[PDB]
Order: sequence, then structure tokens, then C-alpha cells
Amino acid sequence: ATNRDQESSGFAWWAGNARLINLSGKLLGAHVAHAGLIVFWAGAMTLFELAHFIPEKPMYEQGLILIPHIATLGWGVGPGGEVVDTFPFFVVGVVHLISSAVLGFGGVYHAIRGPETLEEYSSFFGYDWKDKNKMTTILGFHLIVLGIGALLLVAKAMFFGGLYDTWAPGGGDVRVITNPTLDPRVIFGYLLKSPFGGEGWIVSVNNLEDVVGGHIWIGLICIAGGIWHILTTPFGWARRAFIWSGEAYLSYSLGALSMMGFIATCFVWFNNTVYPSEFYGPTGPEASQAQAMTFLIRDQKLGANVGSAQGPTGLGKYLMRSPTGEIIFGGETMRFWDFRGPWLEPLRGPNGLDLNKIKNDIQPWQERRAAEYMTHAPLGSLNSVGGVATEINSVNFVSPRSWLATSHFVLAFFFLVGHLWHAGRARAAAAGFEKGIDRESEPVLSMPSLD
Amino acid sequence: MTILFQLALAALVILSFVMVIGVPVAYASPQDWDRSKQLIFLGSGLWIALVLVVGVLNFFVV
Amino acid sequence: VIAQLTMIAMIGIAGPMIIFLLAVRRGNL
Amino acid sequence: KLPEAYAIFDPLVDVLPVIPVLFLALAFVWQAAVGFR
Amino acid sequence: ANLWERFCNWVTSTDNRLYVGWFGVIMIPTLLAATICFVIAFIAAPPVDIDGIREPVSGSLLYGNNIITGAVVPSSNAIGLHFYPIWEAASLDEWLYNGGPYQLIIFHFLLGASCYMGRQWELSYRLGMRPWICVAYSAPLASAFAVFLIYPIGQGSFSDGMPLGISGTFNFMIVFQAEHNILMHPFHQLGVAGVFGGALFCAMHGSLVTSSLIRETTETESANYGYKFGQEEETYNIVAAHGYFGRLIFQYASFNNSRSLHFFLAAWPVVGVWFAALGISTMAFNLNGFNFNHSVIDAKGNVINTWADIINRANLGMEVMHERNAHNFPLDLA
Amino acid sequence: ERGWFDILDDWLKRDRFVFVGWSGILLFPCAYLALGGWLTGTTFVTSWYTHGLASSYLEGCNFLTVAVSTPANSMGHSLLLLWGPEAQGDFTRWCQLGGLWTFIALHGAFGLIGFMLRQFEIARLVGVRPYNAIAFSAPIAVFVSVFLIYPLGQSSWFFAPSFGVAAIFRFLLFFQGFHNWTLNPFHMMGVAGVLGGALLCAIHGATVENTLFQDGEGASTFRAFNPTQAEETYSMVTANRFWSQIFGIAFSNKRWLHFFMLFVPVTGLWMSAIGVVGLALNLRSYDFISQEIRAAEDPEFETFYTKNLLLNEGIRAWMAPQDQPHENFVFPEEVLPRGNAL
Amino acid sequence: TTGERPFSDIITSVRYWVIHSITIPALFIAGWLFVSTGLAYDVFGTPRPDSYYAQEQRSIPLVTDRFEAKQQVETFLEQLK
Amino acid sequence: SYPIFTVRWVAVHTLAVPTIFFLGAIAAMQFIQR
Amino acid sequence: SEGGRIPLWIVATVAGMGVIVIVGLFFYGAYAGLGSSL
Ligand code: CLA
Ligand code: CLA
Ligand code: CLA
Ligand code: CLA
Ligand code: CLA
Ligand code: CLA
Ligand SMILES: CC1=C(/C=C/C(C)=C/C=C/C(C)=C/C=C/C=C(C)/C=C/C=C(C)/C=C/C2=C(C)CCCC2(C)C)C(C)(C)CCC1
Ligand SMILES: CC1=C(/C=C/C(C)=C/C=C/C(C)=C/C=C/C=C(C)/C=C/C=C(C)/C=C/C2=C(C)CCCC2(C)C)C(C)(C)CCC1
Ligand code: OEX
Ligand SMILES: [Ca+2]
Ligand SMILES: [Cl-]
Ligand SMILES: [Cl-]
Ligand SMILES: [Fe+2]
Ligand SMILES: [Mg+2]
Repeated sequence: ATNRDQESSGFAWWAGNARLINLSGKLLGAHVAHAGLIVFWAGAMTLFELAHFIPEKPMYEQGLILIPHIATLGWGVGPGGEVVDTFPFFVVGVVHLISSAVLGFGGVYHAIRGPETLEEYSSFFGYDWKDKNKMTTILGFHLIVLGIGALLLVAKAMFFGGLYDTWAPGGGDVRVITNPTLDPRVIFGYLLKSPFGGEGWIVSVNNLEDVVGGHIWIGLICIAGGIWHILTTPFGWARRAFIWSGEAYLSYSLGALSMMGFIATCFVWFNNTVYPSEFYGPTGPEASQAQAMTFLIRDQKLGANVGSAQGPTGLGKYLMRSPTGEIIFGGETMRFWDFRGPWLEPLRGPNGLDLNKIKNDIQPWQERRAAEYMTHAPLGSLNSVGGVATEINSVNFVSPRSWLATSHFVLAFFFLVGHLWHAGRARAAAAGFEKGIDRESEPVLSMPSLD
Repeated sequence: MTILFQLALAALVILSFVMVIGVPVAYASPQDWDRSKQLIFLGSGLWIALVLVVGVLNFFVV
Repeated sequence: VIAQLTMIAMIGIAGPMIIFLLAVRRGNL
Repeated sequence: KLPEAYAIFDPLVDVLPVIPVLFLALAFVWQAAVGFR
Repeated sequence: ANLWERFCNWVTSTDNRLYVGWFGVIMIPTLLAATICFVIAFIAAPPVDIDGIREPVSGSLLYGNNIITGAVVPSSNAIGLHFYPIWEAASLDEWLYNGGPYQLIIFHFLLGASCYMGRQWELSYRLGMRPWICVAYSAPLASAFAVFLIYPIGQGSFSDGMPLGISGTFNFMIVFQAEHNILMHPFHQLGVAGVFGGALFCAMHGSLVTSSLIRETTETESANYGYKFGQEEETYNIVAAHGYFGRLIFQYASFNNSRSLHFFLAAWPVVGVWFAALGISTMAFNLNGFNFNHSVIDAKGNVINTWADIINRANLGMEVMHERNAHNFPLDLA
Repeated sequence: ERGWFDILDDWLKRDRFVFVGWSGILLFPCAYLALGGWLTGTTFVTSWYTHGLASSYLEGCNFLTVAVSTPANSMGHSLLLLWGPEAQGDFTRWCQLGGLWTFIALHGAFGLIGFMLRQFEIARLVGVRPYNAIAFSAPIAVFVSVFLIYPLGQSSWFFAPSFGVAAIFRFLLFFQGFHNWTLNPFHMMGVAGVLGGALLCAIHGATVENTLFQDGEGASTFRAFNPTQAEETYSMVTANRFWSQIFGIAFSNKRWLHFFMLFVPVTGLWMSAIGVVGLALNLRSYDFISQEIRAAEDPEFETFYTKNLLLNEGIRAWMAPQDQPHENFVFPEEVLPRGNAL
Repeated sequence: TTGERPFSDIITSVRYWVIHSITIPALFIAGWLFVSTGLAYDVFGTPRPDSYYAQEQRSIPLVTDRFEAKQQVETFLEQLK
Repeated sequence: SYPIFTVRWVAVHTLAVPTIFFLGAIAAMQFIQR
Repeated sequence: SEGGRIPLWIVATVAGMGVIVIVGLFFYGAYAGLGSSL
């Protein structure tokens, strides 16, 4: 039992995994088994969702988060996101669940039976954290792998059925992407967009051509970068900038993951393109706007002239101007005027919401959709009672957008905390005082008084 | 075919349970590692075969 | 009902059973 | 729902997602067995 | 040494009365800007149309406020999450009417405090200390982010960020309770366990250490003179403190390890406050407190009220009254 | 001089697993009955006859909504003794009238007395100064002001806090709507003491933990401490320099530091208690008169203070009929205060 | 230590469990029966689901007099026919 | 060697005995239907 | 009889599982019968 107590390893049981830092075989084991756990959850959770799935209720009324991910890719769904075949969901679930067995088998093997260290066994699979070239090489393999992944998304979109497109002419539907956006001004133009209202950085991506082209760029970039890191070793400036240790690299990755988590939170909250409202429910903005729409429709049917209706504050009861003059829905939803969705856009002209189109061209499907979305707003309790906080029990509903956003904020935050922890520790340990101050060499004691 | 399916699938579940308990016990057991190792090869191979059998039979029962 | 509970019973016992078997066999815990 | 052929496994399918959590608790059973050394 | 090198040596110098550092290089201008703008606005800013309904709310002292009622008022609902720096306004008079000072102050502040945390790391490293004081500070910092940035993001407007004032703080709390039932949320409850617990353990530790101070002084002088800065020996008898506390409860409920004890003192309020922050940050996306409205029902089906329903009635009062002119449609959806 | 008193004294102070003491004679029965009353009430006992509420597991409440509720308003400040004139020795009727509320409040009070006497007794036996008991004076001031004096100032025990999670939440909201309690400078000092206390707890723990001397070889540093050691386990000098440079000021005297850790949360709780004594009499910090004069004359003048009052008015009108059933309030819909639409 | 047998000794001994494998389930069953027989309701005076209101009544049985409170509760109870 | 019935024994049981009883009662409650 | 025969880790595991089961029952009870809102 090499290194499996505090006295020999220096780490207590509650930090026991830190005993693995220089044990590449067992560490490989931990990693592979963990990957196994992830894939296991994907499979099992998918089969659970499918078992509980009623094809004629919206997905979002049923607590689904993975089936929406599958349906977004174009599998199992048809016009307007209606389920036409549940078999691909079944396939996805079963295949992940079976793969998890292979992964776990490997993980357990390397973890308790295989070589505890790999260096003596193989120069190729062996590594020293402090070997910069080897680090950049493994990094490179993994970048090529990620690039390939992005390219698989591309291949699905272009050659194997396409993607679900909430924006398809005539109504949302599955669509093959034939002309992906390759122009770098567009692609990287997203990257330089402000993250504030009406701009929204990369979260603002609103068409699949841009999504797909973006993935072509990321695929090539990752493969190229992978090759670069396989062929090179870090330059002097990098060498002097970073800490080179396992715990350091881990901390860097924790920072990256935290950042990505906050990003995904905002994506699932605001974006209704790669997270179609057909599957995930309406966004908060969307449902608010939809309320406005619903009452405009009702009151106008009653005979109200909604363009000239002055509300109690002096602002339009139904319609008002944005700070730059565009015609928008009034009331509190004035905040959500940057919202865009296929059910609303046919009412939009060059200056914003168009009064003539409003008076003359609103179709029954728009009324239906606005009602649906208004009454599936992402508000609800921890015990999944749908609606505002004061609503009575009756409707069993918490929006998938809320589950995903909240979960990923919690995770992203704790991951920032973890970054601080491991970065600070990595610094202290590399400098040699992570276990405390040397009584015979206390740095402050050799410093001049502050006063 | 349906009965063959049902039996193959039950077989796969049972065998999986057997492997889930036995593989980590064998890996960490001091004595009798040779017979265990052989048995782990046998079990893994049979497991794969059963996955493929259920996979194929799926399309003749659903 | 009893089915789900039965499943979680065998599945749930699986883990502790492994530790127990190795503890009895003086294995490499 | 799962395809009819698989329906008999519904209670099993209901239980599976929680299995990962069981791995975390198993770390603690294991550690207790070696006295949290 | 060249000029850049000397500059670097000064910035990172351990001999400055107040440590500067690279984080400090960002912290110092940002915190000054927020501070100066906050002071001027608090005293002299005209009323601000917080809810975008042309209904300006007065926050400053010169415009009819005292210390308790005064605030720097959040930016206009018409603005939402749009970035509204001074140069986006046609004039300062406009900037002021729409609540520009609020955005200037909270953005400079959040950046500056993020840098304050970084700086705690940085100095810990220059001094040969262990690095995690900054992690402790992450708990109040995350909380500020929650109420100044995350909640606005989730709700779609900085008009719903916490006001920079005392009564404005209370307003934010009451509305939050109406809209999320925060009291019935387990993360807020963990928050309360964290701060009540923190106050409890603070008092406890204070009192035990004070109780076990070793006699080094006479009755006519403060016992504090019995400790001298930088002496090598501990100033109280921990074995005696533990002898007391272990007998107050039972032996194995008391800490005999000072390191373990101080770790606990750090962890309990820090974790609890982490959850407080996460309560606000998840209710930001409208995953709210437990709802048991009409959970208890008799044999016929009559509703039998519980304390949860009384809470519900209070929440309804808050809900129907808040921003009395801003809603035109029956559901408040953000 | 070895009589029965001294023999009993001997027995009471045996160094056993759970110390007893003379104080134990008061403390143990009273604490046991208070906890037992709460567990008994929240598990089995209703509030149908006192409040018109379900309040127990038996009725379908959960841990957050169970409570032992106060007696009906018509009971006034009756001690509501089981053998008293109200229940007349009838246990079932006593539970239905809210006798468990006063049982728990009173036994709990005597129990807290017992606990503080315990802190004194043990301090005296072990030979330490009695600052722990002294610091415990703050929980006592809080319990006494909130659970006894406050309702004694009001109409009846009905308006005391009921013993339960959600019930307490209701107490908070009631105090906001009716008393404007957040506006009270005594409450505010309480807040400062509680949060300042939590701040001190966290910052002190973290500071000690991050200025530790390396007193061992292990990367887990807890083992490198010995209770009997004479030496400080962390550097006050390094701690001092760090904080002086970070925040501008720092502690330099450990005795003062620890005393301050007592002083801050204890003083905060004491101030909150004083404000609650005022609320017992409705002697509130409800308004600023200057604000109200200006606002009444000028329909464009608006502050966060006036906004909060509109919220309070909402709370009172919408919560009163069900929260105060003895008043038999019937508020027609048309009189209910409401903004637009909601 | 203070003289009493260490807990870890006790709860890992065969005798402890010979006693407590009986005493622990017995108490649990007793508590169950306390509810299942309906005794709890009668002891504490807690309304069963069919006893909060009479069939057509919708007004709470609130106690309104301190000294005749017992009789009022008895009257409320009688009013459930 | 060690006594059995001590002050500690008493304290432990005054808490543990009602706790197990209460938990059985609350368990039965989970099957009550209006 | 003598302390030791039943290993402490097994006692902790079984006790813990018991705790999990009872709390589980209580959470099930939140959705069925009294207090379920139905
Ligand atoms: C994702 C969770 C995870 C993973 C993958 C690991 C992995 C590892 N841990 Mg860590 N650990 C974890 C969480 C995890 N840990 C947690 C939560 C704690 C706190 C309780 C710890 C505390 C801890 C300590 C104190 C130590 C480790 C050690 C280890 C390593 C050696 C294990 C060993 O020797 O056990 C021996 C155990 C057995 C022989 C019992 C059975 C183990 C197998 C794996 C169970 C498999 C069951 C599975 C269902 C079988 C399916 C097979 C099927 C696919 C065919 C291994 C790489 C040790 C180490 O670093 O040594 C170098 C070590 O000292 N861990
Ligand atoms: C990304 C994570 C994630 C998200 C967003 C969801 C979302 C959902 N799940 Mg899924 N699920 C997950 C992971 C997730 N799950 C995991 C890990 C498992 C294995 C246990 C499952 C197994 C599962 C089942 C069996 C079911 C769901 C169901 C659901 C739906 C209802 C959820 C609910 O009521 O929660 C209730 C809320 C809680 C239980 C609160 C959890 C609070 C945690 C413990 C706080 C943790 C904080 C932090 C991580 C700790 C840090 C500590 C600090 C000191 C560092 C909802 C769509 C249900 C459904 O509707 O299916 C159709 C359902 O039946 N899920
Ligand atoms: C990233 C995960 C990973 C890594 C780096 C390793 C690395 C290693 N394994 Mg381990 N192992 C793993 C996962 C991994 N394994 C898994 C998942 C299983 C279960 C199948 C095993 C089961 C296993 C056993 C039983 C043994 C090893 C052995 C070895 C060593 C010999 C490798 C060799 O010579 O192959 C030579 C290269 C090949 C044979 C070509 C492989 C072709 C691959 C599989 C095609 C697929 C590639 C594609 C990118 C995979 C994508 C997967 C993704 C979708 C999840 C080497 C240290 C041996 C050892 O440790 O001896 C001391 C050994 O006996 N492995
Ligand atoms: C720049 C990287 C990037 C970005 C912005 C996206 C974005 C997206 N992906 Mg894609 N994808 C990527 C890479 C990326 N992906 C890679 C590497 C793979 C292979 C794993 C995929 C495979 C994939 C599939 C199969 C699918 C998507 C989908 C999506 C969309 C929904 C999912 C989401 O919310 O992710 C949010 C994205 C992030 C949180 C990542 C942001 C990364 C930041 C900007 C950079 C971090 C860089 C790092 C820290 C710095 C390196 C260090 C260096 C400086 C030294 C969304 C537009 C779904 C879709 O399109 O539906 C139709 C979908 O089905 N992606
Ligand atoms: C996970 C992916 C990953 C990781 C961990 C690394 C890691 C590394 N890369 Mg590699 N690289 C990658 C992918 C990755 N790379 C890819 C995909 C490509 C193809 C584009 C490259 C091409 C590449 C080149 C050409 C070089 C590196 C180099 C390096 C090394 C130093 C990098 C550095 O100092 O960053 C820290 C970043 C800086 C110091 C930049 C300055 C700081 C600015 C202000 C950061 C602002 C970013 C902003 C916050 C991002 C927010 C979004 C924004 C886009 C709006 C480091 C080992 C260097 C090296 O040493 O090569 C041997 C180097 O010369 N990489
Ligand atoms: C030992 C600690 C202790 C203390 C301080 C208390 C205190 C209290 N109990 Mg509690 N109680 C206790 C232990 C204690 N109890 C125990 C062990 C039990 C279980 C049997 C109870 C069961 C219990 C119930 C069921 C009730 C109380 C109640 C009370 C309250 C009213 C008591 C009263 O009026 O006594 C009056 C008696 C004395 C003060 C005795 C004084 C002794 C004198 C000085 C000696 C002289 C006596 C004289 C010679 C005798 C002549 C009698 C003759 C004329 C007939 C009071 C707060 C009541 C309550 O809480 O109502 C809400 C209530 O209903 N207690
Ligand atoms: C290392 C270690 C660890 C960890 C471990 C792990 C993490 C493992 C994993 C493992 C795994 C990861 C496993 C997995 C498995 C899986 C499986 C075994 C599966 C199976 C499947 C099946 C059998 C299927 C079936 C079916 C079908 C096919 C159809 C439908 C229906 C059903 C579902 C029935 C711990 C912590 C303890 C600690 C110590 C060390
Ligand atoms: C998929 C699938 C499968 C799989 C399975 C698996 C993979 C399993 C696993 C399992 C496991 C993996 C289990 C585990 C368990 C564990 C447990 C059950 C634990 C518990 C714990 C506890 C209870 C704890 C306690 C304690 C201690 C020990 C110390 C400290 C204190 C405390 C109390 C915390 C099968 C075959 C079915 C087939 C079908 C399909
Ligand atoms: O802004 Mn401030 O407060 Ca959040 O809900 Mn909607 O909006 Mn307004 O109402 Mn309720
Ligand atoms: Ca019935
Ligand atoms: Cl308001
Ligand atoms: Cl509105
Ligand atoms: Fe201290
Ligand atoms: Mg129930």
C-alpha cells in the first residue's frame, strides 16, 4: 500500500487524492473512472427521461434536460419540435450507458491493479509534471481531440440530417446547413461584442450558419494548436510567467471551467437559438414580452387602439419607445426589448414593432404561442411549484432554463473558489512555504518596520 | 425471438452485477489471481457478446 | 414500487459488499 | 416511455441515475474500513 | 536597474506602508473613482427614474434625504442591462436623471474589490504566508456580486440591483421576499446559520481565550498589558480553556487543537455566506424558496392554513404594493 | 464539617462524562422539558383552536412549517398552568389552548438561567475567569426581551413568536409591516454586531490558519500542534504586518483581539434587545416626521423610505385578517391597497 | 477520560446489539401504533382530516373566552355532530 | 471493569428512547391520507 | 460481550443507511397523503 496514509504521504485522508499527485498510473485510473461516472450519468439519465417521457406534452413540462440537447441536434423531432420518433433518444442513452462500463473497467484497472507509476513502464505514457515539453504534448493530443469533436458537430449539421432550427422559414424545423459562415469578421466579430444589453457577446448568436461556421473555425484552431504544442516547447516568457506543477495546471483549468460555467449560465438564460424554446421553454425576457403581446391581442380584439393607449404613467400602456426610439412593448417588459423570437419577428419592421402589422397581421398561432410562453415563464419554487412566489399549489413546473442556469452558476462559483485555492497553494508550495513559516527564518523579521 | 431477447437481456444484467462485484474484489485479492484473471477475461468477452446479442435482437422484438 | 426498492437494495448493497469481501480476505484496501 | 420490450426494466431504469452518488458514499465506507489513515 | 524594473520593485515592495502590487495598480484608481462618485452623488445627485416610468426617486442629502433614507439610486428600467457610461448620455443632466452614477459606482467597485481579493493573495505571497485569507474574503465579495450584478443579469435590469443606501437596502430585501420567498429558501437559511453561527462562535472564542488569560498584571492595570507584541509564548492557557469548555458540554465536543479550532472559525461563517450568496444568485434565475401554499387540505378539500400560508399573505401585501405604477399586466414576470 | 450538604456537593461535582453540578438540578429538567415540549408539540399538537392553523407532523406539516404556536389572544398573558383555571388539569384541553407554548417559554427561561449558572459553576471549579457566562448574558437579554417582555407589552402571548421555522419567519415579516423594525437604530446596531461578529470569526480563523509556523513535516498542518506547547502556533508579527499593509490598521495585542471578539456580538445582541423592549409598547422607529410633512404636501417627492412604507401598508392589510383572527377582520376587496394590475 | 466505558467499545459489542436489536425496533413499532391506532389524535386533541369543520361550516373554531375556553372547545367538538 | 448504569447512561436514554418512538410515529404518518 | 466483534465501519454504514431510508420516507411523504397539496 504505497503512500496510503498521512504519515508517509503528508496528506490526511480528507485530502487523500493529493496522494496521487506523483502516481501517474493510479491517477490515470482516477481520471478514467471519473470519465466513466460522467458517461454513466449521461446514459442513465437519458434512459430515465425517456421512460418518464410523454411525447405530446412539451419537453419543458416534464423536467427534461438531456432529451432537449439531443433534439436540438435534429434527432427525433420534426416541424415545430414535435417528437416524431423516440428511438434516437433510446440509442443515445443506451450507447452512453454501455460505454460507461468500458471506461469504468479501465479506471478501476489502472486505479487498483495496474502499474502505480507509468514512467518505468513507458516513456510514452509516463510524465513528470515539471517536464514542460511532455505537458505541451499531452495538451496537444487533447486539443486535436476537442477539434475533432467540434468537427463532429459540423458533420451532423452539414451531412447527416442537419440541426433543429427554431428560425426555419415557415416555422421551426430540422434543417441541413449548406452555407456555414466562414467570414472571420462575423465569427470573431461576435468575440469583440460587448456583453451588455442589446449586444450580449457570443450569447447573441442567433442563426445556425454562424454556429456551424464558428465550429469549423474552432475545429481547425484546436487541431492547429494541438499540432503546434506537439511540435514546440514553451518559450522563455511563458516559462517565466507560470508555475509548472500538477497543482498549478489543475488551478489554471479550474479558472477556465469556472469562466465556461458562468458563460453557459448566461447562454441557457438568454439564448433561444442553440437552446430552442420549443424544448427548453421560453426565456424570461421571452415570457415577459409574451405577456405584453397577449394583452395587446386581447384588448385590441375588444376594440382598443393600442398605439394611442396612454398608460397611467404617461408612457404607452401597450407600446412605447426604447431609449433609441424603436417601438417596443410597454410596462415592465420595457427592460426586455432586445428579445428576439420567431413568433414575434413577423410583427417587426425597420423602426421596431409595427402598428399596421399589429392591427392587421397577427395570426392565431402567434396568439397561441404568446399564451403558452407567458404561462410557462421560468418562475417557480424549489419544490417545483410553478409560477410566482405567491401562487398556490396546482402546477408542477420549474423551467429547464432555471434548472440549468442555477446549477451552472453554483458550479462555476465553486470552481472559481477552487481556482483561488489551488492557485494560491501552488504558488506557496512552489516557493516552499505552503506548510507554514520557518521559525528560524521568518521573512517579516528581516524587514524594516513600517513605522 | 422475443424469449431469446428476454433471456439474453436478463443474462446481461445478471452478468453485469456479477462483474461489478467480482472485478474489484479479484483485482485487490491476494490469493488465486490466475483463476480470477482467466475468469475476468471470460466474463468480459461474454459481456461484450451479450451486448451485441441484445443489440441485434432489439430490432426483432420492438 | 417494491420493484424499485428491490433494485436499490441490491445495487445499494453492492458497494459495501465489495469492501466487506476484501476485509474478510485481508485484501488490498 | 422505453420500447415495450424493455418495459419490465422500468423500476431498474428509475434507480440508475442516482448510482454516481453511491460512488461518493462508497469512498467513505472504504475509508472507514481502513481507519481514515 | 532600468526604470521599468525599479518601478516593478516599488510596486511589489514589501516596505510600502500600504502594499500596492499589481492588483493594487487596478484597485487604487477604481476604488477612488467609485468612492468619489459615491460621495458626491450621495450628497448632491438629483432624483433618478429608477423604474423607467418617469417617476424620479430622490436619493441625495441636499434633495430631502437623511443618512438613513439616502441612497445612490439604481439606473433606469428603460436602460435594462445596457451599458450606460457618461459618454452614452447627451448631457450630464440626462446621465443623472437616468441613474448613471449607479452603474459607474458599482462597476468600478466590483472591479476594485475583486482586485482587493487578488491583493490579499499577492501580499500573502510576498510575505511568505499561506495564501487562503483571500478565499475567506471571497465570501463577502461573492455576496456583493450577487446583489449588484448577478441578480440584475437574471432579472434583465440594473434597476433591480441593490440600491446604494440603507432604506434602499431594506426595499431590496422586502421586494426580494415578495418575489422569491427567500426566507423559505434553504440557501438563505444556511446563510443565517452562517452569520448567527459566526457571531456565536466569535463570542465563544473571545470569551474562552479571555477566560484563560495567564496572570501577568496587577488589578490596577489592564490585563492587556500582560501580552507584548511578538512574544513567543501563547498568552492564554488553551489546556485550561478546553478543560472548561469540554466540561460545559462534553469532552469530545470541545477543540483541543488550536489549528483545528481556528480552521472551524474560518470555515463556518465562510461556507454559510457562500450559500447566502448562492441563494441570491440562483433566485436571480427564479428558482425560489419552498412553496407550501395550501399544502394541507382536509377530507372534504378545505384548505387548512399553516404558517407558510400566513407568510404567503404577507408576501402578497408586499407584491401588490411594490412599484405601484409600473405594472400594466396581471403577472410580474421579472 | 462533613455533613450531607458536603457529601451531596461531592457527588454533584464528580468529573464524569456529563458534568452535573448544583446548577444541573435547575438546568437539566428545564432544558429537557423545553426541548421535549417542542418536539412533542411539533410532532402531535394542533393550532386549530388558537390560530386556525395546522402545525404538526400529524396534520401534514413538514419540518419548516411545524410549530408550537402561541395561545389564543383571548388568553391574555395567562401563565396557562396545566392545573390552572383555563385547562383545569385536563391535558388534552391544555394542549388545545396552547399550554405547551407557555410550558416551553417558561421552562426554557429557567433552563437558560440554569445554563448560565452552569458556566459560572464550571468556571469556578476549573479556575478560569467567568467571561463565557458574562458573554451568555446576550442570549438571555434576547430571549427575555423577545419571548417575554415583548408580548407582555402587547395584548397577549398570541403576539409572541411561535416556536417554529416558518412561524419565526412570520414574526420577522410582522415586525417589518407593523413596526418598521429595519428602520430602528437598535436593530441596526444588532445587525452590525452580528455581521461584525461573523466577520471577526472568519477573518481571525483565516488569519491564524494563514500565518502558521511550520511546526511539522506534513502538508496537512493540523498535526503540527500540541495542546501543551508554550509557543504561539502562528506569527502575530507577520499577521500584523500583513493586515497593516492590506487594510491600514491591524491588531497587535492578542488579549485585546480576543476581548473584542467577545465585545462585538455581545454588545450587538444587547442593543437589539433594547429596541424590542420599545416595540413591546409600539414605541417604534416607524417614521421621520420631516419626510411625512414634505411628502404629504408634495406629490412628486419620493424616497426609499416612503416606498418601504407603502410595502408595510400592503403587508398589514393583506396579512391581518388571517394573522389576527380574533379581530374578525372583514376587508372588502375594494378597500385592499394595490398598485396597478397586481 | 472519566471512567465510563467508551462508546466505541459498547456499540461494537455483540451484547449491545442482542439487547438493542429488540429494544430499538420495539420502540419504533410502539410509536407507529401510537399513530396507526389513532391514539395520538385523542391524546393531544388533534383534528383528524374529517374533524376540522362540520359539513357546511367554514368558520374556524376560535377560542374567545379565557375562563370558559374548555367548554367552548367541548361545544366546537359537539358541533361536528 | 466498567459500570453499566451511570449518569451518562441515563442522559443517553432520556434522549434516545423518545427519539426512536417519535421516528416510528412520524413514519406511520407518511401513510395517512385525507 | 467484549467490545470489538462488530467492526465500527460496518456499524457506521448500517446506521447511516438507516438514516438515509427514514429521511427518504419523509421526503416521499411530502408528495403523498397529508401535506401533499392533493
Ligand atoms: C471520483 C471519485 C474518486 C476516484 C475515482 C478516486 C480514486 C482514488 N483514490 Mg480517492 N477519494 C475520494 C474520491 C475518489 N478517489 C473521496 C470522495 C475521498 C474522501 C473520502 C477520497 C479519499 C482517498 C484517500 C485517503 C486515498 C484515496 C486514494 C485513491 C486512489 C487509490 C484507491 C485505493 O487504493 O483503494 C483501495 C480500495 C479497494 C481495494 C476497494 C475497492 C475499490 C474499487 C475501485 C471499487 C470499484 C467498484 C466498482 C463499482 C467496480 C465496477 C467494475 C466494473 C466496471 C467491471 C484512486 C486513484 C488513495 C491513494 O491516493 O493511494 C495512492 C488514498 O490513500 N482516496
Ligand atoms: C447539471 C446538474 C443537474 C440539473 C440542472 C438537473 C435538473 C433536473 N433534474 Mg437531475 N440529476 C442530476 C443533475 C442535474 N439535474 C444528478 C447529479 C443526478 C443523480 C442524483 C440526477 C438524477 C435525477 C433524478 C432521479 C431526477 C432528476 C430530475 C431533474 C429535474 C427536477 C430537479 C429537482 O427537482 O431538483 C431538486 C433539488 C435538489 C435535490 C437540490 C440539490 C441541492 C444540492 C445538494 C446543493 C449542492 C451545492 C454544491 C454542489 C455543494 C458544494 C459544497 C461546498 C462546501 C463546496 C431537473 C430538470 C427529476 C426529473 O424531473 O426527471 C424527469 C428526477 O426525478 N435528476
Ligand atoms: C485516456 C485513457 C487511457 C490511457 C492514456 C491508457 C494508457 C494505457 N493503458 Mg489503459 N485502459 C483504458 C484507458 C486508458 N489507458 C480504458 C478505457 C480501458 C478499458 C478498455 C483500459 C484497460 C487497459 C488494460 C487491461 C491495460 C491497459 C494498459 C495501458 C498502458 C498500455 C497502452 C498501450 O500500450 O496501448 C497501445 C495502443 C493501442 C493498443 C491502440 C489503442 C486503440 C484505441 C483503443 C482506439 C480508440 C482511440 C480513440 C481516440 C478512443 C476515443 C475514446 C473516447 C470516445 C472515450 C497505457 C499506460 C496496459 C497496462 O497498463 O500494462 C501494464 C494494460 O494491460 N489499459
Ligand atoms: C470557443 C469554443 C466554443 C464555443 C463558444 C462553443 C459554443 C457552443 N457550442 Mg460548441 N463545441 C466546442 C467549442 C465551443 N462551443 C468544442 C471544443 C466541442 C467538442 C467538444 C464542441 C462540440 C459541440 C456540440 C456537439 C454542440 C455544441 C453546441 C454549442 C452551442 C451550445 C452549447 C453552449 O452553450 O456552450 C457554451 C460554450 C462555452 C461555455 C465555451 C466558451 C469558451 C471560452 C470562450 C474560451 C475559453 C478558452 C480557454 C480558457 C483559454 C485557453 C488558454 C490559452 C489562452 C492559453 C454554443 C453556441 C451545441 C449546439 O451547437 O447546438 C446546435 C451542440 O450540440 N458544441
Ligand atoms: C486549452 C487550450 C490551450 C492551453 C491551456 C494552451 C497553453 C499555452 N499556449 Mg497555446 N494554443 C492553443 C491552445 C492552448 N494553449 C490553440 C488552440 C492555439 C492555436 C491558436 C494555440 C497557439 C499558441 C501559440 C502561437 C503560443 C501558444 C503558447 C501557449 C503557452 C503560453 C500561453 C499563455 O501565456 O497564455 C496567457 C495569455 C496571454 C499571456 C495573453 C496576454 C493576456 C491577455 C490580455 C489576455 C486577455 C484574454 C481575454 C481575457 C479573453 C476573454 C475573451 C476575449 C477573446 C474577448 C501555454 C503553454 C505560447 C508558447 O509558449 O508557445 C511555445 C505561444 O507562443 N499557444
Ligand atoms: C426542577 C426544575 C423545574 C422548575 C424550576 C420547573 C418550573 C415550572 N414548571 Mg415544571 N416540571 C419539572 C421540573 C421543573 N419545573 C419536572 C421534573 C416535571 C415532570 C413531573 C415538570 C412538569 C411540569 C408540568 C406538567 C407543568 C410544569 C409547570 C412549571 C411552571 C409552574 C411551576 C409551579 O407553579 O410550581 C409551584 C410549586 C412550587 C413552586 C414548589 C415550591 C416548593 C415550596 C417552597 C415548598 C413548600 C411546599 C408546601 C410545604 C406544600 C404545601 C402543599 C399543600 C397546601 C397542598 C414552572 C415554570 C407548569 C407550566 O409550565 O405551565 C405552563 C405545568 O403545567 N412542570
Ligand atoms: C477508483 C476508486 C473509486 C471509484 C471508482 C469508480 C468511480 C468506478 C466506476 C465504475 C463505473 C463507471 C462502472 C460502470 C458500470 C456500468 C455498467 C455495468 C453498465 C451496464 C449496462 C447494462 C447492463 C445495460 C442494460 C440495458 C440495456 C442494454 C437496454 C436497456 C435496459 C438496460 C439498462 C437494462 C472509489 C471512489 C470507490 C474510491 C476507491 C478508488
Ligand atoms: C448500470 C447497471 C448496473 C450497474 C450497477 C453499479 C455500477 C452499481 C454500483 C454500486 C455502488 C458503487 C454502490 C455503493 C454504495 C455505497 C453506500 C451504500 C455507502 C453508504 C455510506 C454510508 C452510509 C456512510 C456512512 C458513514 C461512514 C461509513 C463513516 C462516516 C460517517 C458516515 C455515517 C457518513 C447493474 C449491475 C445494476 C446492471 C444494470 C445496469
Ligand atoms: O422592477 Mn424592481 O421589482 Ca423585479 O418584479 Mn417586476 O420588476 Mn419591478 O416588479 Mn416586481
Ligand atoms: Ca378520504
Ligand atoms: Cl417598491
Ligand atoms: Cl407590466
Ligand atoms: Fe484566537
Ligand atoms: Mg404526507
